[PDB]
Amino acid sequence: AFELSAAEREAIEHEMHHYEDPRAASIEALKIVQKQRGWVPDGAIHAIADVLGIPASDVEGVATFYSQIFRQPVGRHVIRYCDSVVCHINGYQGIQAALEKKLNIKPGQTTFDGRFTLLPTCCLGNCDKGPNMMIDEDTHAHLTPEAIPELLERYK
Amino acid sequence: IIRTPETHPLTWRLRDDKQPVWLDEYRSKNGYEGARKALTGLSPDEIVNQVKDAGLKGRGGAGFSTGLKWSLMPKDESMNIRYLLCNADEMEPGTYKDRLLMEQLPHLLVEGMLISAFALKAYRGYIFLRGEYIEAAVNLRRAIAEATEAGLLGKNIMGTGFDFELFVHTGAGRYICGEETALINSLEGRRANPRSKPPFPATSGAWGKPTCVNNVETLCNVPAILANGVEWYQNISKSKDAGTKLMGFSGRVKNPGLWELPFGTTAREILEDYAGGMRDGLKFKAWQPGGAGTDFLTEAHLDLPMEFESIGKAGSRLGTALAMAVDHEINMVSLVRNLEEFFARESCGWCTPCRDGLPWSVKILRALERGEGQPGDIETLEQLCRFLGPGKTFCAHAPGAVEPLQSAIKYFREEFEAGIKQPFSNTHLINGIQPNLLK
Amino acid sequence: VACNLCAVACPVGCISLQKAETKDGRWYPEFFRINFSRCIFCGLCEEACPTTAIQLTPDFEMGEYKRQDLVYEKEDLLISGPGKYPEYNFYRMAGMAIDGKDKGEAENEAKPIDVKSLLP
Amino acid sequence: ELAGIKDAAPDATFRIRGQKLAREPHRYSGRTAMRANISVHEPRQPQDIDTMFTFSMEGNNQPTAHRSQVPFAWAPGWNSPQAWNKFQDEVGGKLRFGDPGVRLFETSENGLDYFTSVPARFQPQDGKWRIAPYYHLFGSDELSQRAPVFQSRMPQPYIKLNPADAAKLGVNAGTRVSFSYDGNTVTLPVEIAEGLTAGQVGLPMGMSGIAPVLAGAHLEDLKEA
Amino acid sequence: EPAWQTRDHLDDPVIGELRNRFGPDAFTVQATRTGVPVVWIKREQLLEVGDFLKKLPKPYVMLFDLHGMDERLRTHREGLPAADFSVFYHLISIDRNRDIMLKVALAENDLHVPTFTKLFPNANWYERETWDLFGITFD
Amino acid sequence: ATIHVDGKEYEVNGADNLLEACLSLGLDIPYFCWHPALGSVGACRQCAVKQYQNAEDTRGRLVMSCMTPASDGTFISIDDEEAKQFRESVVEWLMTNHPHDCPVCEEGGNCHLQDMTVMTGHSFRRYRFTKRTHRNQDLGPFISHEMNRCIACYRCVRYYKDYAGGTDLGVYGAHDNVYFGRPEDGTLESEFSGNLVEICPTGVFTDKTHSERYNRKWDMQFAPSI
Ligand SMILES: NC(=O)C1=CN([C@@H]2O[C@H](COP(=O)(O)OP(=O)(O)OC[C@H]3O[C@@H](n4cnc5c(N)ncnc54)[C@H](O)[C@@H]3O)[C@@H](O)[C@H]2O)C=CC1
Ligand SMILES: Cc1cc2nc3c(=O)[nH]c(=O)nc-3n(C[C@H](O)[C@H](O)[C@H](O)COP(=O)(O)O)c2cc1C
Ligand code: SF4
Ligand code: SF4
Ligand code: SF4
Ligand code: SF4
Ligand code: SF4
Ligand code: FES
Ligand code: FES
Ligand SMILES: [Ca+2]
Repeated sequence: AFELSAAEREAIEHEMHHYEDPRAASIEALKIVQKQRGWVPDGAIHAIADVLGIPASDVEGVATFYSQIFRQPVGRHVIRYCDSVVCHINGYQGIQAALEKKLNIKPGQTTFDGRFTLLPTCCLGNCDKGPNMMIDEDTHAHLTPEAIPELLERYK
Repeated sequence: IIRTPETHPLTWRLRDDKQPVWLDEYRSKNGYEGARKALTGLSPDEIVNQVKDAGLKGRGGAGFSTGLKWSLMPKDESMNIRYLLCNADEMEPGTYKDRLLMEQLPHLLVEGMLISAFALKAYRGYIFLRGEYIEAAVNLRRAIAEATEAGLLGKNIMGTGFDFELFVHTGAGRYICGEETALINSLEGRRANPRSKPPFPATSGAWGKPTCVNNVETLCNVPAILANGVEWYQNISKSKDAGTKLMGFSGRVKNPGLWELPFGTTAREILEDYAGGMRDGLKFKAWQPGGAGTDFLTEAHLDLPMEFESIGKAGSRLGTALAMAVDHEINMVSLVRNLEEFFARESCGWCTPCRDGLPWSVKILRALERGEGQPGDIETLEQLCRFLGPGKTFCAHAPGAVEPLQSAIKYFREEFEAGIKQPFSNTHLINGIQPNLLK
Repeated sequence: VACNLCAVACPVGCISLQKAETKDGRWYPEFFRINFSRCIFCGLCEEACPTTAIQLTPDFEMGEYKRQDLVYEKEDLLISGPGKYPEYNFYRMAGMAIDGKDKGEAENEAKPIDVKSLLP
Repeated sequence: ELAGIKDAAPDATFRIRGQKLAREPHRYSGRTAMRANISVHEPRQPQDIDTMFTFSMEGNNQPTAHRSQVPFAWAPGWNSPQAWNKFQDEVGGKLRFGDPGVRLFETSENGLDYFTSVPARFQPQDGKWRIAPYYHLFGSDELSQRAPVFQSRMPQPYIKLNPADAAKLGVNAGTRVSFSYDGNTVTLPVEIAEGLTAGQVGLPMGMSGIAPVLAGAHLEDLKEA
Repeated sequence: EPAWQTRDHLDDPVIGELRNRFGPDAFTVQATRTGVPVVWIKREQLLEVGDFLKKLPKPYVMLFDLHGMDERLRTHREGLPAADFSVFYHLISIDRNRDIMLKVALAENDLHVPTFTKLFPNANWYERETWDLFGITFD
Repeated sequence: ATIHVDGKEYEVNGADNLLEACLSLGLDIPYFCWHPALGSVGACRQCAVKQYQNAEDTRGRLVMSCMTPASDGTFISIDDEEAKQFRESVVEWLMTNHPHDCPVCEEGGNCHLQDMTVMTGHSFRRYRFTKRTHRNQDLGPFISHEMNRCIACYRCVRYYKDYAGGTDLGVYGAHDNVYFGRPEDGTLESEFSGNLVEICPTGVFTDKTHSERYNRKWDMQFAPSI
């Protein structure tokens, strides 16, 4: 049971205006649906395939190819902590252990209430201020494991 | 650290409070004058010739000549639909130059894209920008709107007669999207699988049209060339690779950061004069010059100039010249394990050797990290490095993946040999069948 | 598993069988007949069996009056035990889902990772 | 005018270096046991007097034999359908030693004139419904619909109607409309076809009770029942 | 170097004597994994070659084998003379501890070979067996 | 055009790539992703041959014979040690995650992957870790689906989309978790979906009608018919 709203459809069409192919707005269409609904459900793939005219298999391949186009339900906030080499030298494992101790889950799982979804991510492009962590729209640098509980209370 | 316009042709206009520079402030400090000279006093062909004579190498990591790349577009006038792409992805670990280049100086990128679009007569330009750079995206949209309002983007720019439209395409977070053909594929809304070369993107690129993909730092380098001349750009350093590169050391150093230095400065100077060396109670073990896809080097390689050919002579690459320092406390087996986990979980999945051999190296390094290594794993890793070199795979992600593995095998073989504790056992004893015992 | 390897590895061609499949998905022979008047007891069917199902037991007293009665069927070859190989099961190694064996429950096989999973 | 069928395939006396062509591969199994349930005496294998093939593996199936009729593709080290690469002069092109089958006629030296009898514009007559043929891949063949695997694949028989004509009849999709053709008041559920032109009823040809000869015929007494 | 490699066998002295006796355009040498010099010899010179091998200083006093072969279906006959059928004679020199295989090529219609019974009396049953199984007539 | 394979001079068609240029002459190169009708994409990396540009060249370069044009004056080696070892390594990499399913597989004795596993002479397994698995979709009454046997050669998506024009079969997934099928379960609605049982080199897409009453390829009695 899915139906695109007015704002999502108008934004999708405006993204089709930017290119010479309606296929090229598929990634931004999926990002619009992810922004509105938290993730991309099953009917959204067919709705985007209907508005763009491309096959639904293409939309499914694009949606499942990219990591930050979520195809499964997430919590209220998605924590994306960096696990790459520079933050490993800076010790991201302490922050991962702190988040595992606080949220009492594993990387990739969601809490029973649906508050935080903990996920590793690639390099955040801020390696000089490592280690970093990207919550939904905010990046955090110079992290310490003791500041994790104080950091997680700013997202109810 | 003070930055005159001469030896810092890009980083002299930032702000001490680390705030972006807008159109009035950018234009106040000699901004959009290289674009003015390019659109008013020069043809596109002589602009391409000026960039070619400047010796501006592409700062994306390969160092290919940008003017020669611009000269490879088709000279036929029947193809007037042309595209310029700015690779603002920067998904390599250890790379942070583009973030500083667009979060604080977006109008420099806009001016360089104007100049490069006029040089190619490219009708449209796209900034393929990564999804994590949010403030950079906001600054880019604000800069595009401000330049469009004040007669710098759109229709009849300055009155020359050149129409150019600039867009920001925010990516969905895949490491392989940074590759130029995969960037073109992801720009067209498809999966980010790279394409075969030849045909190169300069002839049949985005939507089958002539399309030139350039790094952010190359487009930030071009307006200084167009404003202050070509021979001035050739008179910055006495090195074969002309220009200024944004270098810097990162990772357990005293002052990690980003500094614009001329080519030929030795890597010890960046570690000591700028990064300050190692931290309190730390020693130096290794370093890696060009992000995660580069070979490790030792202390004896620290007094080596930071050029393409000099680092390429000593069994490594210049890359993005954003070096990473690895101390003595960090175990190299676990470090290479993390590098291989990143390189195997971010593979595009098209071609066989990377897709089905990088996880094998990941599992072997997992066994070595836990001490469960078996005899024959290091030889397997060496043959894996041999068979994942250039030409074996469809693209260059896997040679860059196996460069640190072979460098750590070469220099730190005693750390890899320490992870083997259990004997080799692949089969198990089936009751009723005598096994074959090769000798 | 009715894989027909013993029938083709037989140099005489005295094994006849047809594959049938149950409701769960596992394979078995619908019938399995050996023409013992043609068999030479060369042990190539036991040698070529990938599941260790067919075995030549040490039994020789097989005298018959009519050679039509020498054609043994599936009801006469199937015994009530494992035989010479006691602790081998092919379906614990195979990657096909059967009853009591979900995907990933085989030997040296991991659990299936869905393409919609959020883990990069 | 049927003289070309002699050249379609060579006769039963055609041999590749004296031997026939094999219908089964060289590693055919169970010769002495596939008929042992009936009788332990294996009979003589059947003889094909009509054609050049034989019901046995005592035949020629090499990829380099001078023949055009290939029963199956097999090469040593090539067991897949990719074994057809050995049976061609160039891979992907024509079959080696020519493809089987010949054309019965050539192109004529001169052609026909202009067909002058143009038809009239379709005007929908009231009461009579012109039958528009809706052929399906699974169900319009006489013998393929007899296959039990096509019964789980073929669609249900729907009579296809314009939205305007269905609104005129008052019928909605899902309900049954009965139509009579030569004393057969047969009921079919209704599907709505926007692309169908008004005045026609869409019928699937080759189905149960709906012959392909119904195409173009009229259909009176089309009422909801 | 392994023993199963295709050895062309020009280092055998018998090949040198045959080249010096019958000329360099009388026979062909086949490279095989048999470990045997395989000499394709014309049908007219078969008896001359047999007498020459019988009258060597360390001669081939043994007819080890004599049998025919159907070459009508052999697709890979590179380096081999054109033949529908062939007859091979395997001879052994015990004192030399050597052996040779002489092959004569025959067409499908002209299936007659000069007999080998006079040189070696044990060729009688082998020629009878070759006639029975291959249809090759021995004059 | 004239090419040289292992010192042998061959007259070939210069408008063709090297893979079927060598396959026309009867020269065996292992290959998965290339098809004569679909084209070349350079995916499986199995068709490697060592190319030399001069007649006196020692090193050469391991190039893709399906992606290198057969121009006049290319000296390629197929049975070289480096090329053979790389092809064996590619077969081994495809065999790391392949299930132990050959007896219970509908393409046993009809498998392209079996022919290229025996062709490269790979019979020893030194991979000791776990193997990835995938779920299966119900593709209808015709196609039986077993994704565990896939090798990600991209032939199914190429044929079904760029050749057959179908819209319901696609490539999804990730690095190594690549999936080939529909976004949900249901019948493949293309009228040319049946050719996937022979386009696919492995036993992923198989004939379900044949799988009901199944016999091996050597047990089949064939005939040419219309
Ligand atoms: N975030 C970053 O900055 C990263 C940078 N890299 C760099 O990327 C490099 C690999 O780049 P690739 O594009 O895969 O390979 P490449 O070195 O062959 O190509 C790089 C550039 O050279 C041009 N080029 C080279 N030869 C050409 C020719 N004959 N004709 C036309 N254009 C030609 C290409 O068009 C492209 O713009 C690595 O060596 C590494 O240094 C790698 C990973 C991340
Ligand atoms: C796997 C891979 C990832 C890459 N990622 C980036 C990137 O994130 N940013 C970039 O500028 N170049 C990247 N490149 C290099 C590009 O191929 C190319 O050099 C770039 O688009 C333009 O470089 P140029 O400045 O020399 O013209 C990557 C290359 C590979 C093989
Ligand atoms: S090496 Fe192959 S699988 Fe890996 S990222 Fe490149 S094209 Fe994709
Ligand atoms: S032992 Fe008998 S049934 Fe088995 S392969 Fe040998 S002859 Fe055939
Ligand atoms: S007895 Fe063994 S070899 Fe024969 S069909 Fe059954 S599983 Fe296969
Ligand atoms: S597809 Fe081929 S290799 Fe895979 S299980 Fe089936 S027969 Fe074996
Ligand atoms: S399912 Fe088959 S055709 Fe498709 S990529 Fe996998 S092996 Fe190739
Ligand atoms: S390595 Fe973590 S921000 Fe770059
Ligand atoms: S056949 Fe050439 S890479 Fe697949
Ligand atoms: Ca008949």
